[PDB]
Amino acid sequence: GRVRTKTVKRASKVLIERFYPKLTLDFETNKRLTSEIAVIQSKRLRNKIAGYTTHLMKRIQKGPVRGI
Amino acid sequence: PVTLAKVIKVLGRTGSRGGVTQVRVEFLEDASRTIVRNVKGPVRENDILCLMESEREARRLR
Amino acid sequence: IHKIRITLTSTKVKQLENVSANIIRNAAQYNIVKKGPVRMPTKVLKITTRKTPNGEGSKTWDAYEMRIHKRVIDLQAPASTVKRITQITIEPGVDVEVTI
Amino acid sequence: RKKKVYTT
Amino acid sequence: KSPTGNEAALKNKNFNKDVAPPQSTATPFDRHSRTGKTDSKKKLQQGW
Amino acid sequence: LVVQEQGSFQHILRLLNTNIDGRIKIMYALTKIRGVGRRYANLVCKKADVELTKRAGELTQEELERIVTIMQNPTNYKIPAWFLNRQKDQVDGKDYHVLANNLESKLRDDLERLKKIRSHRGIRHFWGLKVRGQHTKTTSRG
Amino acid sequence: PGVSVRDVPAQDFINAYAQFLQRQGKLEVPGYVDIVKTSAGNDLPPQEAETWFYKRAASIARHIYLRKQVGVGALNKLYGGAKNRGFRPHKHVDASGSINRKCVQALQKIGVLEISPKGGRRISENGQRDLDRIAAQTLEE
Amino acid sequence: DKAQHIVILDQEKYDRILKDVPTYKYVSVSVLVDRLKIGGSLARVALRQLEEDGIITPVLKHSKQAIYTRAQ
Amino acid sequence: STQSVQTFGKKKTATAVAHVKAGKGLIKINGSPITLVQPEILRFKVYEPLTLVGLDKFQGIDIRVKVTGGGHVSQVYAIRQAIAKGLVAYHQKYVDEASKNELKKIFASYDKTLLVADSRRMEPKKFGGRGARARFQKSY
Amino acid sequence: IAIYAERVEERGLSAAVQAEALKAKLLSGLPIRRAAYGVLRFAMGAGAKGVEVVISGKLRAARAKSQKYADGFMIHSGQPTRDF
Amino acid sequence: LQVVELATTIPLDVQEAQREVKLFNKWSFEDVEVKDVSLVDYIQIRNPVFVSHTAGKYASKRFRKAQCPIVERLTNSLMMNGRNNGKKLKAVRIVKHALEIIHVLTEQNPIQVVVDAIVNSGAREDSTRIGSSGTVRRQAVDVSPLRRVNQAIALLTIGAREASFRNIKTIAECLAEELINAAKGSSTSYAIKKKDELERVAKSNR
RNA sequence: GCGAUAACGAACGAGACCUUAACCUACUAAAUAGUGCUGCUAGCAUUUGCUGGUAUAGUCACUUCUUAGAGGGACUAUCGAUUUCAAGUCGAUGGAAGUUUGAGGCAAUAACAGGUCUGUGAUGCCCUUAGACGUUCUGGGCCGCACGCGCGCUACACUGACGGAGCCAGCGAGUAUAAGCCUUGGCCGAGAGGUCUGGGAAAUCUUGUGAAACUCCGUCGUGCUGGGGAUAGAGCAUUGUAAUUGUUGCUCUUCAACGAGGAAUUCCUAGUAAGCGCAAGUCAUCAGCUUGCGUUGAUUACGUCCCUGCCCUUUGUACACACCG
Repeated sequence: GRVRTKTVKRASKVLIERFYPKLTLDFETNKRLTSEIAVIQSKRLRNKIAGYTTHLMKRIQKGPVRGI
Repeated sequence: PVTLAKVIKVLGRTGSRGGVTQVRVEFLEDASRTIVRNVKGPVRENDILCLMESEREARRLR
Repeated sequence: IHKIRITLTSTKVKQLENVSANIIRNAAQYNIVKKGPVRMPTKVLKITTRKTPNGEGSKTWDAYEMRIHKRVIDLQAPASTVKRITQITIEPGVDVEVTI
Repeated sequence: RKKKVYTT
Repeated sequence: KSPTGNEAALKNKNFNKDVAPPQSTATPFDRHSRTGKTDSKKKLQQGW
Repeated sequence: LVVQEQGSFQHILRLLNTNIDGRIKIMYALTKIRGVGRRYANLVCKKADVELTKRAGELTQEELERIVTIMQNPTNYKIPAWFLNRQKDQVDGKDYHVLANNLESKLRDDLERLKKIRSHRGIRHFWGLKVRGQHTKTTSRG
Repeated sequence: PGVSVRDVPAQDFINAYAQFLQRQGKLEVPGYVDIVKTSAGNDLPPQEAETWFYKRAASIARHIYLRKQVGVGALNKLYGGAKNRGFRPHKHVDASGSINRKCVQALQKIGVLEISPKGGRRISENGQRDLDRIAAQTLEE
Repeated sequence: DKAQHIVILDQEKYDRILKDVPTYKYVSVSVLVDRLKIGGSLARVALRQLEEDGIITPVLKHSKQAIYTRAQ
Repeated sequence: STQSVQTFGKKKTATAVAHVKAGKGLIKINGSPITLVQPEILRFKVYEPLTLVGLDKFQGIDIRVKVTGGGHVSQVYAIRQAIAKGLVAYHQKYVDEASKNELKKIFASYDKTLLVADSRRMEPKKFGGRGARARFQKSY
Repeated sequence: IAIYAERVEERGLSAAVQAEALKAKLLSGLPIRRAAYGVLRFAMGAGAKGVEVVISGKLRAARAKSQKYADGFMIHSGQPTRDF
Repeated sequence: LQVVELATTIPLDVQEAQREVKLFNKWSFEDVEVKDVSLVDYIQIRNPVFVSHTAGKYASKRFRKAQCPIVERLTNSLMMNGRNNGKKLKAVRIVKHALEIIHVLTEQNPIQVVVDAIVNSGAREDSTRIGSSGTVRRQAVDVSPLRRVNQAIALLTIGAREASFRNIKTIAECLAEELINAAKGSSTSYAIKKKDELERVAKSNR
C-alpha cells in the first residue's frame, strides 16, 4: 500500500493554508517550492510532501476538500 | 455439448481457504441465462472459460 | 622540480575532503602542477561477531564496519614547498605521508 | 566436585 | 591378564545380541521459589 | 564401422580363479578380478596393445596369456611402484600387487600380525569396529 | 582477407593444429603419458592415449597465443576441474605440473614458445607465424 | 536386469539392420536399441555407418542425442 | 578524429564496452568475430539487434566490443544491448533523429532489454539461512 | 607527548560526568531516590531535552529488580540516537 | 533477398531471418494458431521469437505471465527436481532437439504441435476440496483458462520427465513422443490420463 | 489513515532515518583503471586492414565503460476505472526504477525464575587456598557404542557419468631480526610435494584469483553399469616438542547399503525458490559448518481465516506469588 502518513499529511495542508496562491497542480513546481518554503532535512521527505500537497492541490479543482 | 461463457464481473473470494471465487459470467453465444459460477484459477474480467455443464448455480464453498 | 606523492587516509570523509581541498588550494594559487586526488576504492573492515556472549537462543550476528578512504596526490614541486602545505592543511583524523 | 586423595 | 594391552586381544564384543532399551530419555514448577526467605514489605520500603 | 564374427567370442571367461564377463569392455572387465581397479586395467591393457574399443570375450588365448603375464609381473613392464598395490612389503621389501586370490590372503596375513603384536589397531580389528579413529557413537548402526 | 587465430572457431582448429602437429612429429612425447593422470583430481587417464598430449599441446600453444607471458603455474588452473570427493563437496583441484611443465618445455624447443621476461612464457615470432598459418589452412573446408 | 542387449554383431543381425532401418520414419539412439535389441554402443556406431553410406539423412548434429531419418 | 561513439550495455555484472567507429562491416567480440560466440545455442541472441533492423545498417559502421565481468550467459545479453545501443547512439550523433526514433520502434517493440539494462539483481543473504530469503529448516 | 585537562563547559549535558557523579552519591550513603532526582533535575537544569536513569540490581532484598526514572523528551529508534 | 555482404561475414541461413523472426530460424510462427477460443489470450504466439530464452520480468505483476512466449513456458517447466534448477539452456536443448524430432513425426509444425499439446490436456473442471475442518469433502467447480493453460504444461513435462527416469530413452525423444501424442488426445500418453481422471471425479462431485 | 465521533490537540513505537543495490554519456578527477591515438614492432590476404607486444616519458588525449565525492533523480508520476467519490485499490503509458523501488541496520512501556557466575582485574556469599578446587609438567579424554532423535552432505542415474576442447564472476585476506604472511615466476615431482629467485605492508604483487555448473565434441548405454563411494590393506609428503585411537592429502588397492523413502512435517511469491562454485572465520594442519559473495535461474499466488499462532473487543472469575492459580 501507498498510504501517506500523518506527519506528511499535516505538513502538506499547513502549506496550503499558508501559501495556496503560490501552489500549483504541477508536482515539479511544488517540489521546488517546498524547498524554499519549508526547511526539510531529508530529500526523500521533501518529495513526499510535495507529491501529496500537489494531490491536495489537484483535488481542490474538482471541488472543495474536507477539512482544509 | 461444452458451452463457453465470458465473465463480466467478479463478486469476491469464496471457499473455505479462499482459493475459489464467485464470478458473474455471460455466455459467448446467447447473451442470457446469467449464472453465478465458481473458478479454481485466478480470474480477470473478460475470461472466455468454457463449461462442462451449465445447469447448476453456485454458492459459498465449505 | 621534484616528483612528490602525498597520500591522505582517514575514516571520516568530511575532514579528509577539507584536507584534500586545502592542499589543492595551496597547489592552485601557487603555480604548482599536480595530479590528483585519486579516489582509492574504500576499504571496509568486516568481522561477523556473534551477539550472544553465551551460546543460547536464536542466531543473530554483529557485523561491524570501518570505511577507510584513501587518496593519492602527485606533486611536481620542490620539497620545501610541499612540506609546509601539509601543516597548513592538517587534521587530527587525517594522517599525512609525503614521499619523493 | 570430587575430593582429592593421595597414595604416596 | 595383568596389563590391559595383552588382555584386549581376547575380550569378545557381545553387543549385537542384547537389545538396547526401547526408551532411553533421561536428560517442574518454574514459578515457585524454593528459597523460603521472602523479602518483607519493610525491606522493599527500605531497599526501595 | 560395425563388424561380424562367429565363434571367436567366448561367453564365459576365466582369469586366475576369477570369472570375467566377456561382453563388457575389457579395460572395465578385468575389475571383476580382485587386485584390479578401473585404474589398473586401463594401463595393463594399454601397454599390452589391447585397444580399449574391444571386449573381454574378443581377446584370444594369446592376448590373455600376455596380459596376465603383465598382470602378475607389473615391475617387468615398467609399471611404476606408485601404480602397484603392496609396495615395500614387510617380509622381503619388494613391491607387489596382490591379486584375485592372493589379495585377501596378505590382507588376512596382515591381520594376525597386528593381532600378534597387540597393537591398538588389530585390537579394534578383532571387534569389527572402525580402526581409523572414526566415530561410532551415532553412526555404527549397521 | 586477413585470417587470424581469433577468427577461427577454437574447437575444430585445435583438432586441426594437433592433426598437423601429430603428423609433424617434431614435438617429443614424455614416456609417462600412458601412465600418468592429467590432474590430481582425475580418476581416469584421458581416453585418447594416442592424441591427448598432442591435443593438449595444440590447445596450449593456441591458448598462449591469446594471452601474454602466461607461466606454467597459470596452466594448471586452466585445465583443472571439479574433483569427485566422495562425500565432501567439490573443490577445485590443480592439474599435474609434470605434464604442463614438460609441454611448455616441449613446445619451446619446437619453436612455439620461449621464456618471457618478468615471468611467464611468451609465444615466439614463428609460433604466431605457424599458428596463424595453420589457421589459414583451417577454414577453407 | 531385463535388458539383455547384444553388443557383439553377428551375421544374423547385420543384414537385418539393412532390412529393418530402411522401413523407418525417424530413428534415434534408443530406437535402434528399443526395437532391434542392439545395444546403445552398437546403436551409435551403426548410425555413424548407416549415414555415411547414404542410407540415412542427418537431421540434427549433436553428441548427447542424434535425430535421423530415411534417405529413401 | 573520425566518427566514433562510445556506449555500454549492462547485465548482472557484465558491462559491455562497445565501440562503433566509421568503417566496414567489422563486428567483433574482443577482436574476434561474432560468428563464433558461445554458447552457440544463444548465438542468435546477440544477432537480434542485427536482423531486426537489417544488416545493411552495419555496412558503414564497424563494431569492436570488450566485456569483462558477469557470467557466460550474462555476456550474451550485455553485448546484445551494447551494439543495439551502439547502433542508436551512432545514429543519434551523426544521423537525423528521424532514423533514431524510427529504428528504436523496431527495437522497442521486440524487447525493452534491447535498449535499457534490466535492474534484476541478487539480494544479499541474511544470517539464518543458506539463501537471501531461505532459512535453516526449523526443528521441533 | 603533551596531556591537557580541559574543563567541560556543560557538566549536566555530559552523560559520563553525570553517570560517574551519581556513582559517588550512590556510594555516599544517600538513598537512590534523593540521588537519582539530584541528577535528573541537574540535567533538566542544564537544558537537556531528556534524561533516563535506570538503576537496576538487588537492594536489601534477595530478588533483584529494575527501576527507571525518565524525564523530558526521549527518542528511541533510528540514527538520532547515534546523533543526539 | 540479396545476400548482405559484411566484412565480418554473416552466415547465409541467418540472413533469411531478415524477413521473419523464427524459432531456431527453422520454425515459423505465422502458421501457429490456438485451436481453443478461451486459450488465445493466455497463449502468446503473436510475437515471433528466435530462441526460447527471453529473461523478462513476467512475475512482477498479476497477469504479466500471459504475455510470455509459449515455448519459454515449457522450457521453464522442464527445469525442476532441484538438480535441474537453472538448467534452462539444457531445457532449451531438450525443446530445440525435440522440435527437430517433432517435425519429422506427423509432419506438422513443431511449434503448432506444442500449442495443440497445451489445449487438449487442459482440464476444464476440477473438484476442489471443501472439507469442514478435517473431514473428507469435495466440490466441483470450473477452472480458469490461465490455470488451464498452465496446468497442462506442468502435466506435459512431468510425463516427459518420468518417461526418461531409469530409461534408455532420453528426455528430448520422450518429450517428442509426449508432445505429439498428448497433442492428439492419446489416452496412452501422460497429461491425458492425469487430465481425464480429474474431470472424471468432478462429475460425481457436482 | 479516511471516517465516525465527549472529545481536542500531542508524544514514543511504526513510518521517517541510516548502510547497501540499481540510473546518471551532467560534474570533480584518475601512471595503483581503461580506451583511442601515437611511436617502435610483429604474423595473414597484401587493401591503407584484422589481430596483438611493448612504451613510469609517446614528459600522448579522455572519463565513456572501472573507482568514489559531490550532486540529481520517484513523490504512486499522468491517464482509465471502482471507494463513504474520502483514505485507498486496481489496469495502462512514461520512466532506470510504480511489490514501502530492492534488501538490511537501529528500534517503544514495562517484563521472563528464557540463557549465561565457563569472558572479564564484574561481582556478594558458601567451598577451598601450600599434600591447593592456584599454577605448572607428562600421559590420557572429551572421538570412547548393545540404541532413538535432529542440523547437513553424498547420491540413488542418460536433463547422467567419465575424457578432451571452451573458460566467465564477485566478496575478501596477505610481512622484517621476524619466530615467519599472500605467494607468483623458474627449476625438480604421476600425484601430493620439494628447490632457487622476486613482488606486495598492498586497486600495483600474490590474483584477470581463466571457480564450478555450463556449451560442444567422443566413449559409456539401463547393469546397481563406467551411478554410488562406505569398510578395509600397502608407500610418499605436509604441519606441529610430539599425528598411535589413520591430522590431512596423495598413489595404488577393497567396490558396501542405496534403484527416490511410511505415518508425518519444513522453507518459500522474483533474480526469490532451487541447482553451482568461490573467499573469511576458528587454524601450525584439519570445512561435509557457519558467515558473505558471485554464476545459472524457475513453477504458482497476488487470496482467505479452513489449520495453527498471536493480537483486539465482548464476556466469566471464588485468580492478583495472577491456572505452574
